[PDB]
Amino acid sequence: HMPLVALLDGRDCTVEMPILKDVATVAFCDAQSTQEIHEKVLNEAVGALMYHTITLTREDLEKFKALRIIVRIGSGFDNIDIKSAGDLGIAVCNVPAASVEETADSTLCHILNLYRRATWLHQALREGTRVQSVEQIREVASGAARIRGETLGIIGLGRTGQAVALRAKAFGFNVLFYDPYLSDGVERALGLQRVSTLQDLLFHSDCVTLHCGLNEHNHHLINDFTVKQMRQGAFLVNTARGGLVDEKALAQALKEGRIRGAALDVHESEPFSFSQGPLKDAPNLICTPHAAWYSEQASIEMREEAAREIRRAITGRIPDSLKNCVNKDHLT
Amino acid sequence: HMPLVALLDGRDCTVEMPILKDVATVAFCDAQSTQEIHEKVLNEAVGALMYHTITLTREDLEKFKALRIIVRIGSGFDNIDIKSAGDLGIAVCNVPAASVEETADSTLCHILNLYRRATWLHQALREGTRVQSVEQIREVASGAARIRGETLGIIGLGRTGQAVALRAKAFGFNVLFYDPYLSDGVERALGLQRVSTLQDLLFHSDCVTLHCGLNEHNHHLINDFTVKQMRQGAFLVNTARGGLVDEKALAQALKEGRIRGAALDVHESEPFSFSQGPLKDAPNLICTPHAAWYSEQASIEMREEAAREIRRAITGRIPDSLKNCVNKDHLT
Ligand SMILES: Nc1ncnc2c1ncn2[C@@H]1O[C@H](COP(=O)(O)O)[C@@H](O)[C@H]1O
Ligand SMILES: Nc1ncnc2c1ncn2[C@@H]1O[C@H](COP(=O)(O)O)[C@@H](O)[C@H]1O
Ligand SMILES: [Ca+2]
Ligand SMILES: [Ca+2]
Ligand SMILES: [Cl-]
Ligand SMILES: [Cl-]
Ligand SMILES: [Cl-]
Ligand SMILES: [Cl-]
Ligand SMILES: [Cl-]
Ligand SMILES: [Cl-]
Repeated sequence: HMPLVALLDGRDCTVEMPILKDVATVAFCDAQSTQEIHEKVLNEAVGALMYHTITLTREDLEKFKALRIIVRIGSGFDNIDIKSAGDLGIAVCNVPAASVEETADSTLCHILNLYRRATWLHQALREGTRVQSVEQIREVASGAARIRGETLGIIGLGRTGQAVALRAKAFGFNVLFYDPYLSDGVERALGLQRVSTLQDLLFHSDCVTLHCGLNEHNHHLINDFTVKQMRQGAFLVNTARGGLVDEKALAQALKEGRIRGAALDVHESEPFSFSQGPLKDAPNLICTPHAAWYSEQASIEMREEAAREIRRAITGRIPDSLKNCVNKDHLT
Repeated sequence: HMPLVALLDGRDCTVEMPILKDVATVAFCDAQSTQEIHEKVLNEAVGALMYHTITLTREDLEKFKALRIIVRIGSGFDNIDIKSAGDLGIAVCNVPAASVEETADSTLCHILNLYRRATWLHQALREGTRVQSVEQIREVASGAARIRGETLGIIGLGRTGQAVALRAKAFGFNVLFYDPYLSDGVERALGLQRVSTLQDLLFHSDCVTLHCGLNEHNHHLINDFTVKQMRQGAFLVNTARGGLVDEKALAQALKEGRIRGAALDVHESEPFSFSQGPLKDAPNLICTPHAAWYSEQASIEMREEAAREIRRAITGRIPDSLKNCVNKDHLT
């Protein structure tokens, strides 16, 4: 028979089937954890596809007896211990290009929703507020600010971050970015301003947007300490990873007014709920259910790419034939 | 005594007082119609300031016995019969520059809210929807589309329209515009594509945004007939004037799905209410309470400019000293 490939945290395999039909047997688990995956998959699965709703620890990885390649249908892979996976001889890949501009457009929409209060204005109308006079327009829309001259601070000037910077300049934003891993001069190529420390970024930014990956060194990057370094009444946007922000510190900052508003597509604990979590009673909050990446074309694009990567690993040499393996250094 | 200047449809005069203290007596009416204005104002008012919530017909204008200048605190003046005002010897001015970029940023936010469904996703979370799996993310966010390659059609390429076009290009939009009054070649200067007829604009546009003024020739520009010329599942955005769209025709188009969604900051009858009007049961609708213009700096900027214009008219020669009079042709 063919090698077994399993969709860990999902059920739909329609897009991947035409690409893997003659290369592997495809099954799905629809499991939120390794405890929900049948022994057959853990015993015989040679490849694996997964999104962001299941975590793979070293303990989880050790339970796979034949897994040779994990392909994350998406850009982020913080939910996988790529180091231990490489130790166990498991290559890990991702799909980084499918949702770059989708996430940037969602970020700009979140930024504009804070500066223009469009979402809150709409919600006020749905709740029955009557805005007849100009005085009432100013009151209901109180907080909407002029964008030109404002400083947008970008943390992580990667593919998505660069797309955010290019769009932000079209609105008159003055864009700063902090990225301690980029080579010297990337700010000159894109006509941006760069700072060397996170504190400098937070000190000068009227609006801070996160576009870095979650790694072992930037967990709770926005914490009670760094939150005190942000400008009075600053904006916070996060379409990256919920693990980057201490919602406990963010919640208090919103209540006290030190942060005028926050737009979040990712949270420390998902799915997100307005009735649970540290943000239970936090005001001036816009939240989306981790959908900044999604478009019909982006969804199909990343699923087909991931399928081909699984194919290359089963019919080629690992990791030589892999196109987007993220743990070649750790791979044994 | 000094000449009397009256704030027709408002109450707050704090910003204008320091500019007019030694030039005119300032009073406010806070009236939605001429029927609520005291006889003293109609008899002695030499100047008048007004926003968009009161209409001035020829019948209304004839009731002023000493009015010599009307200054609209804003860009649009469709709520005034400038032709009859000029006939009666009444100069009419506006403030066109204060909210150009504010309105453009609100427009882009409305456009992004349609393509990214950020507002609807937020509202779904506030209503309690649980989005745990990727399949549920696609379902709840169903309709979010990739922006690059889409065609944004602009109706009216004025100051705001041009600002919208410049921003729209940063997202990968291919921008078309229809403006039968612009001189030949304005499309080359700004690197845009131009069409000659409204039908051509609607035929090619995936998203149609209105940025023209309401005049005697474009009332119900979007009607049951022209709505049938728009692409299947097109987007409609209106931060211009509610009188440009036939909400009856728009309502049915949304229900039948011929229009995938509409974002409206202006309506045929304001204040807008989700329980009254032709849009009572229309789906896929985003509405803001005529606040696309508002920012703290823009509000102060236009009020101070309008005050100086009233000053120039009282201490100078009409309409020679006026900076933004819009009816010099009709002025006797
Ligand atoms: N702690 C951090 N602070 C700022 N930027 C970071 C941090 N960690 C990673 N990055 C950057 O974030 C960017 C993300 O890349 P991309 O995968 O293209 O979105 C890269 O340029 C990284 O160097
Ligand atoms: N019916 C119409 N269709 C398209 N454009 C129009 C129409 N009426 C006026 N405009 C244009 O809309 C623009 C508005 O100018 P502005 O005052 O700068 O926003 C001007 O360029 C007008 O020529
Ligand atoms: Ca501020
Ligand atoms: Ca379409
Ligand atoms: Cl995902
Ligand atoms: Cl402001
Ligand atoms: Cl899909
Ligand atoms: Cl106004
Ligand atoms: Cl799409
Ligand atoms: Cl004001």
